This record gives sequence, structure tokens and C-alpha cells, in this order.
Amino acid sequence: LSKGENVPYTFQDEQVRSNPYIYKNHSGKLVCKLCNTMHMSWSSVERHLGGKKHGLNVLRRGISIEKSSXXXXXXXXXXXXXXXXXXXXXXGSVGLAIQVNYSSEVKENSVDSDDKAKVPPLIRIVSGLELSDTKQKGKKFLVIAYEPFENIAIELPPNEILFSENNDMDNNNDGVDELNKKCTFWDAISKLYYVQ
Amino acid sequence: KRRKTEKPSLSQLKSQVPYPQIIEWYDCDARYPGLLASIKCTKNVIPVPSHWQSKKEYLSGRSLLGKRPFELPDIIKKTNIEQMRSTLPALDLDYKKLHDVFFKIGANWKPDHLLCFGDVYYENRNLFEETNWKRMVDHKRPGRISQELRAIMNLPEGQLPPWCMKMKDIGLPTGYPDLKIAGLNWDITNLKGDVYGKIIPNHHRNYFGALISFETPEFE
Amino acid sequence: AKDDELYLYHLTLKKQTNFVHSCIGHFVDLEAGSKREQSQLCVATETHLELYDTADGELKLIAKFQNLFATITSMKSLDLPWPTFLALTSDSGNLSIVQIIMHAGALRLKTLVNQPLTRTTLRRVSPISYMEIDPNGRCIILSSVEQNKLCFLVDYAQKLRISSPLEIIRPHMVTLDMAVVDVNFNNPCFVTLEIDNAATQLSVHLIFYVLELGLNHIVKKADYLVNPSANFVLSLPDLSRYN
Amino acid sequence: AEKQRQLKLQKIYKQKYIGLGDESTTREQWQRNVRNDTLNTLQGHSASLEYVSLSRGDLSIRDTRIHLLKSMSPGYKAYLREE
Amino acid sequence: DLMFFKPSDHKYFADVISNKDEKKERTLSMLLLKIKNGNTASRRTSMRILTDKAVTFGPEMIFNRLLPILLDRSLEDQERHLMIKTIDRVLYQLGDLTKPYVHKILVVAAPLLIDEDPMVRSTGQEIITNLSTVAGLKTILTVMRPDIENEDEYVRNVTSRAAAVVAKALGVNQLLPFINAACHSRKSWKARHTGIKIVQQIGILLGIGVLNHLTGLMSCIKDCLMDDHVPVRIVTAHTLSTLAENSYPYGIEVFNVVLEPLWKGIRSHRGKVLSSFLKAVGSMIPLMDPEYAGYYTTEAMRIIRREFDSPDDEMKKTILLVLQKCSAVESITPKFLREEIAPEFFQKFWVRRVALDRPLNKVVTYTTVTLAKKLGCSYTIDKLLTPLRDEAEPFRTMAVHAVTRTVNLLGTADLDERLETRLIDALLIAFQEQTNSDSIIFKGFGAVTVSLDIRMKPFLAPIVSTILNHLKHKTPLVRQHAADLCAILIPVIKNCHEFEMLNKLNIILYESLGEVYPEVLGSIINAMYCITSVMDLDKLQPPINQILPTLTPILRNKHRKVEVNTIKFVGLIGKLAPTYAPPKEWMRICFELLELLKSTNKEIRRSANATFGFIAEAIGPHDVLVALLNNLKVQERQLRVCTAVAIGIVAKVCGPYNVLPVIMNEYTTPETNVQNGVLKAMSFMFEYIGNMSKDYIYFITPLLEDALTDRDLVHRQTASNVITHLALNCSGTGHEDAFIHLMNLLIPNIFETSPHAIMRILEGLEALSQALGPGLFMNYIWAGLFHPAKNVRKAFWRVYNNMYVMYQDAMVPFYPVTPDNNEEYIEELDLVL
Amino acid sequence: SRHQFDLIMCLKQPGVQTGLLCEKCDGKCPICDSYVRPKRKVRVCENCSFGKQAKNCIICNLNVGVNDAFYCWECCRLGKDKDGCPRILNLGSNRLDRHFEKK
Ligand SMILES: [Zn+2]
Ligand SMILES: [Zn+2]
Ligand SMILES: [Zn+2]
Ligand SMILES: [Zn+2]
Repeated sequence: LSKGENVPYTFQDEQVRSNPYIYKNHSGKLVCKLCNTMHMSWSSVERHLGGKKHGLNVLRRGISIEKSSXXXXXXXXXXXXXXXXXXXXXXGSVGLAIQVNYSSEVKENSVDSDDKAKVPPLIRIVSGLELSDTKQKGKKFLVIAYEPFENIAIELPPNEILFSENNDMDNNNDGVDELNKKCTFWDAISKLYYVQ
Repeated sequence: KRRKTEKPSLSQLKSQVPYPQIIEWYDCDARYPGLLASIKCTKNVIPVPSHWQSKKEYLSGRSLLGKRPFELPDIIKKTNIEQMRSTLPALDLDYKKLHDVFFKIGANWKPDHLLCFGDVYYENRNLFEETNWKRMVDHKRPGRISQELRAIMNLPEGQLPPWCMKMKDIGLPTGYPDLKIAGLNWDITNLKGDVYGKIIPNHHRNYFGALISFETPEFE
Repeated sequence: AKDDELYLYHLTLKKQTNFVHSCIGHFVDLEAGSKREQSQLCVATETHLELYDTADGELKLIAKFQNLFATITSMKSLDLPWPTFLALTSDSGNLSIVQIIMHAGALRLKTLVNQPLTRTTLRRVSPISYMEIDPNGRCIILSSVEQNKLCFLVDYAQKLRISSPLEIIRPHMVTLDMAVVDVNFNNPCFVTLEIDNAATQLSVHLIFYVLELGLNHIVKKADYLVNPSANFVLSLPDLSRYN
Repeated sequence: AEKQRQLKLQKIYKQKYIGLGDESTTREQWQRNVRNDTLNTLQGHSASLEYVSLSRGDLSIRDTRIHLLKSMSPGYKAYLREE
Repeated sequence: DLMFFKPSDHKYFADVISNKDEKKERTLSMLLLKIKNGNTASRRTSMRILTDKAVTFGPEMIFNRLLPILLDRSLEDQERHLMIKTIDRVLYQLGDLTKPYVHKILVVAAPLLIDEDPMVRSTGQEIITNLSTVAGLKTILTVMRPDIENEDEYVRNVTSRAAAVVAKALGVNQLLPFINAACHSRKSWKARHTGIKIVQQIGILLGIGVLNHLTGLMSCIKDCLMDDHVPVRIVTAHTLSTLAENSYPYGIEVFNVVLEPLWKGIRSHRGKVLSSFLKAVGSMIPLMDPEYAGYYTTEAMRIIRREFDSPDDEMKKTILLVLQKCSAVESITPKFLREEIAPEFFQKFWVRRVALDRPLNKVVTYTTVTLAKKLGCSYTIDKLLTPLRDEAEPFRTMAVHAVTRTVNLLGTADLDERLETRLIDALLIAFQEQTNSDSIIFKGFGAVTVSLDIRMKPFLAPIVSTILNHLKHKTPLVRQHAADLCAILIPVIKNCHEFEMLNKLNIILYESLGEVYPEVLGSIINAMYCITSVMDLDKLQPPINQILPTLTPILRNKHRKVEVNTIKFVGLIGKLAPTYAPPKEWMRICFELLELLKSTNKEIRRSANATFGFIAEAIGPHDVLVALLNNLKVQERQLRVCTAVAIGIVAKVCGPYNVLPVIMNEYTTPETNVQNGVLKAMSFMFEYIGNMSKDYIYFITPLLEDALTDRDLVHRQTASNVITHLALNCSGTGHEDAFIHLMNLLIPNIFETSPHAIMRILEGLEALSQALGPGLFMNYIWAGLFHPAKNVRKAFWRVYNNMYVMYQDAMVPFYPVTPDNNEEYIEELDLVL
Repeated sequence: SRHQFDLIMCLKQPGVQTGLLCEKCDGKCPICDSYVRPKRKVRVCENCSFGKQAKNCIICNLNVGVNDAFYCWECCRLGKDKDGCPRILNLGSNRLDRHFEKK
């Protein structure tokens, strides 16, 4: 569960840490220096991190820094769709555009009970800091998801591309987020999802 | 109810007390306050450690996170088992050596800090810094400046501190009347190294128990 | 650094002279092959202990016994139906019945049975400081200044045997001046003056106790309230001729 | 269970050794134990008994001993007052 | 988890199969189910929750749901006791209950006293003695009155015992007039009967304590014994037996009243009535006055001899008891017994049919042994030679037992050469011919051989011939039996200077050491232990250095006794033979034990720890400490604690100068469990050295500096345990200044809760009272003595209670009491001369 | 006892008799259960001896003891030696749940 990381003792006088918080004191137990909470096992440590308590102390420490100045029934065939990445350009910079194609009424003929069928594909930017394997990380992914088909990701080394500035005139139908409404199109008649 | 509201004021209680500053606001609800003031303010009694009335179970301390795991007493550290067995993240040694470390070498040895009659350890306290403090009040004396603080001060060798000139106009330290410093009250040719001055004392047994011999028990 | 650590060597040059206890028994037979005479006395001051004889009409040091290193809070000799050896109670609560013996070329004091009682200290609960023995030597009684009273039934055999203690516990009654009345073998009877510890008024009342050898317990007999001015009790042996 | 045993041992130790302050004990109850033990030792040691005898100046020493015994009960003050 | 569903009792619960009164109502029964049918980890929690909340729940619903559960027939000794424990904890918690529920609970837990096992008898007594203080005298008395009138023998027997337990709990002085009510009641017959039995169980439970209370009971015996009812008359006679035996000779003065009617009952009613009467009078015999004993014994012995022929079992059992007691009488002479009583005894009561039933065989043997004291030992055993050679195996067993108990007391020195020969001959015959599996023959035979030893040599040879003869046999029972006999006979052979014979024994046993059966192998190793212990090592045949490497694999044999005798013998070679075994082999021993002590046996585990002392004396102490400290890192508590014990013993035999520095490093290791093992190992290594720690104290205090300061209540706990032993044995050495420090770190821990922490810290502070003396320790206690906090006060008055227990005069000068502090003060403290 | 909490003691004035402990419990100071440097033999009140119960182990209260129990040198100094009659009157939850556990 430790994912092979080495947490140095508090007295070893600090290699960069994943979270520079959880330590081991003079004794063998694990502690959160901010929260000042002792934890028996790494599982308890992860409960602490996933707990609201630790988070509140993180926000308090950030304030100190500024001062110092449906999920169940989800069908899953895990089928990799076909993406068509292509370097785009407009004006005045460079942006990316993806063309994802979906089934041709091949298997979607057995499921038509208006169960989120009206819901279009959704995209989100995920940090690689969390993976099923947790080995390497440090870059973002433009994940795209649809109920039956399997998720898809696209690595984005560049810190920022096509991140525009008030493209439209501030109209508020949040849909899912500014990203989706701002720059996505869902040709539902042909089943083609464009993203740029 | 009536007994709770019957209580005399803490300042009314102070007058009964020869050492009134120990009594505190919570002594008003002492069921026998006139007595408790006499006991608590009696000569040699040592007031209760104040970590009560806190729910933190006496140690939540943030300082507890940063406490050193342990340090061997230097006499035992001489025994070299530190190198023989690595405690940080076979070993046979001489009986005469270990025995002499505790007895021959370490008979007169005593921990440097200990504590006093009324010393009580509160949560936030750490003795180690006070140990280096007491040892430092010992080593360091006026007129001498270590080479580290000298380098930080950027004072080259053979040159007097900057406060010797203002000390020429203002005068010697009121706290150190016997202090001597090169160039002023003290011979500049005796300026050497890190010491630009020294206090010259103007003051110039057996204690009935003098043993006159020291013999430890031999192992062999 | 030289350790100060003054090391003092204590010696008792002359031993405590205020004699707090005595006993009349005949302990050792010395210088005579076969002799039995009741004239002799052993006297004790706390730690220090001494044994004197007369037999000449003039008192004589016999031997100054080794230092016991305790506070002897009562000493009484016991005579059982034999060499008369003294029962000795001190701090530690132990009832220590000791016989003075001749060992090697000197007189040494041998202990026979020591019974643990209370704890080791000078205490009010400690069943010491008031002690007496049945004049026929059938039973020994210890008591406490306040709390409780214990009476052992002493029996002799090939080895001495101390019977289990007989307890009586009166919580608030402070005991003073134990005095035991002699008996004809009927039943042991001891007398005390009990002053109540917790009371509104000062009340000093005598109380009689008859230990029942048949029922094996001490029995409160007569509680007579007397003026608070009371001092002590003594035992009138019989009055068998009178009524 | 454990504390519950400590209650029973509190009853037993209190029975044997008389005054033992449990949680709430009145100053009258406890100070009485103080006086009783102090007098107890003053009369208990033949040493301190001999001492108080002379410093007090009584005609006999047993007067001092039985005095302390009497002084253990509270009413003995009023008793002296009535003499 | 609700492990092990109970369908019928759960459907009996109903309640929730899927509103504060409904929530407490539900969770309460849910917990009750957790206790009865559930998981151990679950029920342990439901106990703590049920006891903590036991004051919150209404006893009406508590007992209403709980009590009828035990009325079913489907309960098991496990589960019924699981509910019983809740009964005890709740009754002792609430402490006050209404009389109807008191009656219900007393009826429910009442039958427990009658159960066959003292395990259940004990807790059945506990519920009642805890309930007695709850309900009180009047309530329980109102409970027993309607029950004693019941016509049910079972229930009457039940509340007889229950009423007795109540009488002992609240005292029999308060309940005694009730005893006079059911006792002297003219109304009901069964009320008389049970009213008498209650006196029985009162006498049994009080034991010697019945003396001071014996006056009121003997009233009931004397007045109620005269009843014309035969059962009543019998039960009174049994009460005289119990109250006489528990009485002990004191009570004669009181028993003299009932003494008279017993005899006129004897000479008349005869029968089983005379059985009970002679039981009573027989119990009176020891308490009789020497003259009266002389008269009444001579009066009874005639009836005894006349009644020798009684076909009934009960009367024979009584007769044996009366002879048993009358034997101690000085009046009847051993000449009288040998001329009349004894010959008419051995012929009548030793018939083979006697030996068939054990509960009678007991009284037969004990009676015979009591006869042996007055009778001549050579005469008794003389009559006991013929029963030894009988062909009945159980009769031979009883014949052995008589010899065992007789020879233990008296010894065989009274026997002539001839019957002494016939004795050992008989013992060998019965020993080699024994059919049944029983452990007595080698034990008692060994007792005889220990009694007479130098005389054995010409028999000592054939006895060992039989020994080897059984050492080769096809039955492991006879195998381990003969081996156990070997280990017992080994010390005796030394007295005959047969030592080469001990050598061939060592040979054969060492060669049979490779047996598969562990139960026999352990006994064999025991005989090895006796041999090696007795005989000098140099002349031992195998020799030892060849012996031990065959022992090293034995440690893994598991079971128990194999490691018991194995570790014993390896230790024997450890102290006796340091040189023979090679040091690397000793290291293999260290590894094997280090793995071995995970075993659940405290004897194996303790002795295992003890052997490290001998191994540390023979081999390198640091070499041992490497393995020990390496084993401290294991999570298992027995490993940590008993490796700490090993470190302690090694520090005892080697001395702390070697062991302590490496210990302190093992404390420098960051791991918690390791630090705990270090601190405990430090405790034990200090308690094993009385005068050594005085010089080592100062090097300890910087280690306890981080210990007592450590956040973990465990480290603070075990460190306090160090301060206990260290302070006790170092007290008065002059280190008080260090003790002052160590205490100054402890005082803040006084408020720390939990039972282990609180008792360890109390004991630590009490140890500090001896090293510092009260005065300073007082000063802390005083400045905290009263205080408003209601908590601080409760905490410090614990320390002051223990201080008042150990010291009183010691605290007398140290009371901070002044004339302005208290009104009366003491006028005599200010006197100066 | 020092370890098992529910075990209840006697604490009366000890008599001349000496308490017995079984070979299984041999070596324990009846208060602290320590194996080191025993000093004085235990003494129990007569109320704990009488009949068969006298033969029981004063520690485990069940088995019949041969050996005498001694107090350690730490309890002899702590004075618990003289406190009273040590005995275990109740068998205790441990032994109970053990017996009911097996059978
Ligand atoms: Zn945290
Ligand atoms: Zn007892
Ligand atoms: Zn036992
Ligand atoms: Zn102990």
C-alpha cells in the first residue's frame, strides 16, 4: 500500500516527497505534522489523507502561507474507440483538435430506454498523480468518456494550449463545466465527438 | 446552589495568604479555600502540574513530533558499540573495557541536566535546549568570540570589535566592571586569537569529607 | 571531579538508657548444672536490650545482647506449663517470641516464632504498644492504641505453636492501658479503657473482655462508663475469700 | 471491573488503616486523622514521649502519654475547660 | 458478525429482524445477542458497551429481556455463562433493584450452585453474593419464605444453598432469626428440613468462621433434632457432622447439649438413622474432652465392631469415618487396636468387592492410613502384604495407595527384613503385572524406594531388570510409566554406588531417545535429566557432548512435555557442562529456543528463558544478545516479552556492564515494539539484580528521559515499570537526586487514565516514596492534595491513600499543618527544651 | 492479582499457617507474580485453611499445592508482605471462560 515510497523519519534532517507531511517520529508510528495526528498503518494514513480533517488543516496552512506572504448501473464493455488527433492552428496561437468516432448502430440496437441516452460524451482534465499502478506521473490527460465505450486519454505536456480568454459572451448554462460547453461538439446524428 | 454562591472572592482569599501570587481564580471553588491556600502556599510544597484542565491527555505536543529519538551518554558512546551495531536505518567487546566504562571511567560521571527540587516537566518543555544553554553559560564568557560568529561579523583577526570604540566613549559595561579589553584597560599585545579581553577578578577546604583517595571495585 | 559525598560511619558508643519494658522470667541457667529459680529480669529500651540477675540481693549484668535494630514497643515474659522465654512485640507488627540461649561461649538471643501483624512502622492500627500475657501463659494478647485487638492462643509442644489470631475490631474506640486479670484456668479475661475517637463529648469508658476458650473468640462482657478523668486499670487477683 | 475492585480495596484499607482520604473528605474528618497520627507517634515513641514530658514539665511522663491519648478525642478540649 | 446464529432463541428475541425507548430497546437486545450468539471480537465489544451503558438502560427491560433467556433448555454451558457474566456485571453496576426482579434473578441463577462443576458453582455463588448487597436482608428474607414452603425437593435444595450464600454474604447474624423461623417452624415439615440444611451449607461455606456464630445454630440443632420425623432427625445428625468438622475441637462446650440425645438415638433407632448419628458422634470425637473422649469412644467402638457386617454402603462409609476420627484418641491404646479393632478391620473391609467402587475406596484408604498412625507400621503393612499379590488389578491399585499414604507419613523403618523383602517383591509383581493404565504405581513405588534406600541394593538390581524389561514393550502407556519410574529411582541408585549401572541406564535410554511417541519420549528425557543430574559428568557414558546434538532436533517436536523435560535437561547441561558442547552448537540452541518460546506453555516458556542464563554463562553474552535483539523486532507479544526476560536473565548472570550498553542502542532503534522490549528487558534485568543497579542508575536516567517524555502511554507505562524495580532496589543508595529527576518526569503522568497505566504509575510513585522518602514525594502530594477539580483530587488521593498505607509515622513530621492552618492543631509540637 | 483484575483477595490478619501453591504456580510472589529473590513464606488466616480448601493453590485457587509461597524482596519492602491474607476467592473470568471454552 506504500507504493514503495520511502518516508524519512522526522529526526533525519531533510529527493522530493510526494506529500511532505506524513512522517515517522522518533518512534515507529506515522504522523501528520500539520494535523498532529498519529496513525498506526499506512491504510489509516490514507484514511487521514482522504478525510476532511487533514484537508481543513491543509487549507489553514495555505492561509498561513498567504499570511506570511447512476454510478452503479454504469454499463461497461471497455471497448477502445478510434481517436483522430490533429495539430490545429488559428488566430493567435496553436490548439489541439480530436475527432472521436462511435459505433455504427451495431450494438446500440439493444439499449434504448432513455437512460442517459440523451447525455453526450464528457471530457475532463486529470492529473497523473493518481493511477491504478502509481509508478510514474507528472503530466495531464484529456480524458473522454461515454457510458458503454471505454475511457480514452491524451497526454498534455504543454502547460497550456488553446486555453482561451472569454471566447463567447458569458452565457451561463454550465452543462458540466466551462471546458465542455466552451470547446466541445457532439454530432449525435453521426456519432462524432469533436474536442478543441 | 447556595454553597456555590457562598464563595469568597479570590482577592478576599489573597489577604489570608503570605505568598498571594500562587492562588488562582479556580481556588474560589475550593471546598476549603482558606485551608487550600495555606497548603498550596506552604513553604516547600510544589504546585500541581498545570496540564490538568486541558483535555489533550497531557501530550498532544507539536514539539513531540520533533524530539530526537535518543543520544548515548558520551561515556557509553566511548564503548564503540555504536559502530559495532547500527541502530539507525558478533559485536563482542572486552569485559574490562565495558566494566571500566561504567566503573573506572564512569563512577564520577553523572547526567548533566537532571532537575531540581520543584522542577516539573510541562508538555511544551524540552530539556535539551536548556542543557546546551547551561553548558553555554559555562563555556562562553565576555571578551571572547568564536571564529564562526567572528566570520559572520566579518571581523578580521587582530582587530577589536566595533563596540570597543563606542565603549571608549560610553565606558566599560556596567554589568562587567572587571572586564578588560585590549587597547583600552588591557594590554593590546596580549590580544590573541578569539580573545580580545578577559575579566580580571579583584577578589584575590576538604569539606570534612575529602576522600583523598578514589578506588573503584575491580572486575578481575 | 572529586565527588564530595560525605560518607559517615555511625557508631553507638553508649546504648539507650531509658528502660521502657521489663519481664520477670527465668531465661538462662548459667554457672549452675541444675538450678531453677524465678528470680531474674530482662529489661529493654527500644533497640537496646539487657538481661540482669540478682540471686545475691544485688543486681548483676548478665549479658548485653546484640542490637535488634527495631523499636520494641512492648515486652512481656510468658510462663507455660520449662525455661521461661519472653514474648516481644516491636515495629513490623511481628509478634516475636524469643528465648535467651547459651550458644558457643556467650549468651545469644534466639527467636522461636514471629507472627506478621499490621505493617512495618509505628502505627495506631498496629497491634503493639499495648501487650500482656495470661499469668498462666495460655494466651498472649496484643492490642492497638485505636483500631483493633488481636489475641493469640499459645500452645507448647515438641515445637512451639502459636494459634491463629483472635480478632476484635472496634472502629472508633481508642484503647489505652491494657491490663489482664489472672484466672484459675477458667477463661482468660483482659480489661481495657476505651476512649471514643469520634464523639461530641469526651467519654472514657472501661470495658471487660472474656476470651472464651470454648467458642474461640473474645467476648465483650461489661461496658462501664466512667468519668473522662480515668487513668489506668489494675487486676485484683481473686477475692475468693470475700464476695 | 478494575476501578470497581479499587472501591472494595478502598473499603478494606479504610477499615484497617482508619482514615484514608478517598475523594471528598471534609477538613474536619481529615485534620482529625492528622492530629490522631501525630499524637499517636508522639506517645508511641518512648523517645518523643520522654521529650514532650520534659519540655512540657509534667510531674510524670505517663501524664503526658495519657494526655495525648485523651487529646485524641475532640471533647477533651472542653473537658480541660471544665476543670 | 452475529457468528453462530441461534434460530429458536433468535426467533425468541424477535425485536429487530431487519423513539428513544425503541432505540435503547432494540440496541440492548442486539447487544445481548452479540454476547450470547456472536463473534468473540464482537461479544468483547458488546460487553464493554453493555457495561458502560448498563446504568442508562432500564433494569426493567434489561432483566425483562435477559432473564427468561436462561429458562430455555437449548442453552449451553458456554452461552449460559456468557449471559451469567452480564448478569453479574449489571447487578454489580446498578446496585439497586426492586424485590420482584430480585426474586426473578435469584430464581434464575439459583440452580447454578447445584451444578456438578465448581466452575459453575463459583459464578452461581458470585451472582448471589453480589445480589445480596443490592436487595438487602429484608428483601431476600421475603423471597425465601414463600419458597421454603414449596413441595419441590429440587427447588428446596436449590434455595437451601442460595439462602446459605446470602447468609454468608450479608452475615449470618442478620439472617439468623430467619434461620430460627424456618428452623423452629411448627407449620411445615419441609420447612423444618430445608431450614436444617441451610445450617449445613452455612457451616460449609463459613468453615472455621462458624465458631462465633455457632450458638444460634446449635439451638436449632438441639430443639429441632427432637422432632419425631426420621428425615429431620437424620439431617440434624449430618449438621452435627459438618458443624463439628468445620467446628474444630473448640465448640465442645456448646455441643455438650446435643451430645446426650445422640446416644439414646443410637441405641434405639439403629438403621440409617444410626448411620447419620454415628457420623455426628464420630465428628464429635475429636472435640471431646480427654476423659469424655475416653468414655464415649469406648461406648461407640462396641457398636462399630458390631456393625462391621453392615451390608449397606452408607453405613460402612460412616463406620470408616468414625474409626478415622477415633484413631486420634489417646485413650484407646494401639495395643487395644491391634488386639481387637485392627484384626477385625483388615479381614472385613479389605474384601475384593470393597475395591470395586472408587468413592468408597477413598474412605477405605484414608481410614486405613489414619489407623497406621496408632497401629504399628510393620503390623499395618504386614496386613497389607496379602492384598498386594491379589490378582485383581484395581484391588492392587488400592493396595498400592494404602502403602503410598502410609509410607509417606510413617516410613518403612518399622518393618523387619523378611516382610520388607515380601513388600518389594509384591511391589515388583503388581508393577510388572499391571493391566490398567494409571499413574499411581510408579509414584508410590518411588515413594517406598525413597523411604528405604540403602536396603534396596539386592532388590535394586532386579527392580532395574524389570525397569529395562518394561523399557522394551509394545504399549506406550507401560513405556512412559516405566520411564517415570526410572526418573524417580535414579536418585536412590546413587546411595548404592552403582554408578556404572546408571551408565548403562543412560545408554539404553539414550538409544531409545529416538522414539516416535512424544508422550514417552518426554519421560525418557526426564530420566536422562535425573541421571545426568545425579551422576558426575566425566563418567557419563554417551557422553554429554554426544547427547546434546541429538537433543537439538528434539525442540521442534511440538506437543508440550517433550519441550518441558527437553528444556529442563538442556538447562541441566547448560549449568553443569559448559565445556563439552561446542559454542556454535550452543548458538544453534539459542536459535531453536528463540523460535521455540512462541509456545503457549508458561512452564516451557519460563524455563526456556531461564536456560539463557546458563547459555550466557557458558557462551558469549553479546553472541546471545545479537539473536535476542534481532528477535525483539517480531510483532508477537510473547516473543517480545520473553525475549526481554531472556535479556534480563543474561544480564543477571553476565552482569549489566555487558548487556546494558547494547540494550541502550537497541533503544536508539526507532521501532516502537523494539523500544518496549528494551524498556521491559531493562525492568527485568534490574529486578534480577538487587545490589548491582546502584552503580548503573545514572546511565539509565538519560534513557528514561526520552521514555517518560515519549507520547506513547505504552513507553510511559513500561518506563514506570523500570522505575518501580530500579527505585525499590536502589532506594537508600544516595541517588535520590537522580530519583528526584525521574519523579519530576512522572508527576505529570498521574492524571493519565487506563488501568494498566494508572497501576504502573501508582507502583512507580510508591517505589519513589522509598527512594526519595515521603517528604518531597509528600510535597507534591500536598500541593495537589485537595484542589477544586474533583478529578485532580480523585487522582492524587489515590497516591495519598497508598502513601498512608505504606507510611504513617513516616509522614507525621511532614504534615503541612500550622496553628493558623487548623483550629486545634497540636499544642505539644511547639514545645522546645 | 497484579495481572488479572477481577481476582479478589482475602486481606485478614495472617495466622501461623503457611499457604500452599501448586508446582504449576511455583515461584510466583502471590502479589506481583514475580520469580526473583523470594523472602518470607506466605501466611494465611485460619479462615482460609480449615478443610480441603487449605490444600488449594493460594494463587490459582484450583490445584492442590505442595510448595509454600514466598513474597519477593520488592513486596517485602513495599510492605504488601504484611498487608493481609493473600488468597484468590473468585476463580476469575479468565479461568471461567477457559473452562467453558474447552467444555
Ligand atoms: Zn493531516
Ligand atoms: Zn484469608
Ligand atoms: Zn496454582
Ligand atoms: Zn512480590
